[PDB]
Amino acid sequence: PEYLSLFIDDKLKKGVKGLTEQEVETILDKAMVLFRFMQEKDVFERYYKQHLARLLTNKSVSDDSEKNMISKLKTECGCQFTSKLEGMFRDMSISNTTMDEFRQHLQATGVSLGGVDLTVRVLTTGYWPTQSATPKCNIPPAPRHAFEIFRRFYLAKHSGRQLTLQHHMGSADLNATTRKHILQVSTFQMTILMLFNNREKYTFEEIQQETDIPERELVRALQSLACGKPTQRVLTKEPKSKEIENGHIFTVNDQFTSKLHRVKIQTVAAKQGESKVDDDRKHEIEAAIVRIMKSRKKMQHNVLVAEVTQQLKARFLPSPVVIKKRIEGLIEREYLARTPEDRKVYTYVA
Amino acid sequence: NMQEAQSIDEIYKYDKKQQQEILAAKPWTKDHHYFKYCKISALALLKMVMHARSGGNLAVMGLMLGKVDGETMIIMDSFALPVEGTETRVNAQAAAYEYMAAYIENAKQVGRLENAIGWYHSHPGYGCWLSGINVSTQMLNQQFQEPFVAVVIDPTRTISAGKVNLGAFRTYPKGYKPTIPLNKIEDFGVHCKQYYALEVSYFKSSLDRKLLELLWNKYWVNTLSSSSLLTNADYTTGQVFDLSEKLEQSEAQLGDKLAKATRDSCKTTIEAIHGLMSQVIKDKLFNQINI
Repeated sequence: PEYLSLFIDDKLKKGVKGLTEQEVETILDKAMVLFRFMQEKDVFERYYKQHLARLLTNKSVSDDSEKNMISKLKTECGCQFTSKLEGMFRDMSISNTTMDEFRQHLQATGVSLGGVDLTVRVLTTGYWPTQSATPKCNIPPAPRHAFEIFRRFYLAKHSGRQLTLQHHMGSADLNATTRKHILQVSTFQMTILMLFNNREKYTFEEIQQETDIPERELVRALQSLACGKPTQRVLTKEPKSKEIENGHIFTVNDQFTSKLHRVKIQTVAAKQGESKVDDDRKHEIEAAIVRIMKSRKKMQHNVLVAEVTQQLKARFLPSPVVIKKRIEGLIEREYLARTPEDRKVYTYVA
Repeated sequence: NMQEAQSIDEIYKYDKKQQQEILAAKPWTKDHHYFKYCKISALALLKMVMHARSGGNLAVMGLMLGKVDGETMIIMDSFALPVEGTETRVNAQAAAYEYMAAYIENAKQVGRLENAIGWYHSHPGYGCWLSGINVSTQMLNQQFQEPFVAVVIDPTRTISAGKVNLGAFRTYPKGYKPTIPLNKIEDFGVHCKQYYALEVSYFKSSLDRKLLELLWNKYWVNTLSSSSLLTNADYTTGQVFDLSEKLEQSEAQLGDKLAKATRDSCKTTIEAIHGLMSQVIKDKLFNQINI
């Protein structure tokens, strides 16, 4: 299923070769029928989440083809997961309409700090995947004030929610040095350069002291800003080495080199992707098995789900999805093989 | 008046020749509903109840000893088995059968002349009915051991309500059927059409009655003043209601059931006359003194 999701993402990413919708829809029909003979769509859709997380970047898709394939999938799949993918699409659309509304508001009531372009793309928490609690990297003054005015606007209109700005994902550009070259940075690099600006001769510990830079994912970015840069060579460090522990002093240099005015460091995205639950899962499996054999209480279709979670003392341990999958796979032979048309007799209390 | 064998103790006789003739003739091979009556000894019920309660909520069971007289299964003893079982499922792997034939061999010498007549099982608090696999158990028990009946006991219902939850059941052979209803499936199993219940009654000995009558009574406002003839008002209403259908079926047959219907009505009328007699004797005892 990971391979099928990879193939689907690869085909939909580049629609130039075979822009006709007929060949694409026949490929999708083949994929759908192949998935039909298979089961366990949970890993399939979490892989969808992984590929669409790393949609968050530039679209580079066809959109309407995704809508058609998700509609044809929902026709034969049902709800919940199909509804949350519909939530993905609805969230993206409502985000772009809210962005249009905010732009209209800025045009109507002029704000000087709105001169910088804002492309807020707020998401939802109940449907989108979660990565972690995210760090608290410092924001430069002007972007901080722009996000503050956006927060003030969003707290108006419809209330009852807040915005916890993240820093893992994001795309930004910066004008640098001499002809003015436009560089592409992704959040953390922007703050690093902003700190570099106000004073030269900045060392790594000084940067780490007041930027709240991450620890584990810092490794990918640290070895991406140097140690294998392309011919653009925007920035280099004087302690040229494969590893830089604590006191590698960084220096700002012109390094005009390439004449291109849209030098981008997006290539780091092409290389950063590379590279005890035992007791908990044993306890969960044992609890589910003892619940499924022991209960045997009078149920029709749902009160068994109530009593099984009643028996446990602590919650989030039941996880009704496991009960659902257990009772679904429990129909293989006589026990719990009752008639779907009338789900009345369920061995009653035996 | 103990040396003579009265009509009460006459059932305590094990005639080998009569039982052999019954087991050789096998009148049950033709009539499927051949057996209707199940008479049970008191001590068998006592041992069964104490074994069911001794195990608590864990199901216990055993083999019972008895004979067959015409259409009546007469059970004279109960017996416990050394089994390991949970609330709903039991195995009886080897220990039960190592203590089943050995028990029979030991009892052949003490004086127990009876053989296997059926087994009883305790269902802790989920009705008196034949389970989906218990019906097959009685299938293969009856297919080769024809004189046989399955007894089902509910310990929790008996210990809570105050009435013995006892059920004697026998199943029809595979192929004998005479969409499922919604009233005969909750008090029975999903295979209710494959088994039927039998009327259950108990018997005791003359010395048993004598010892019971001298054991302990007190029971002045516990029995002699207990709202008699009124406590079982719902029971009497149900009985007088179903006698209507009994008599209407008897009349349809006339257009035999009628003797059974008359016996059924006589039981209720006699019971309530006994209640009236108790009330009258209470009135003559207490109310009409010191005018």
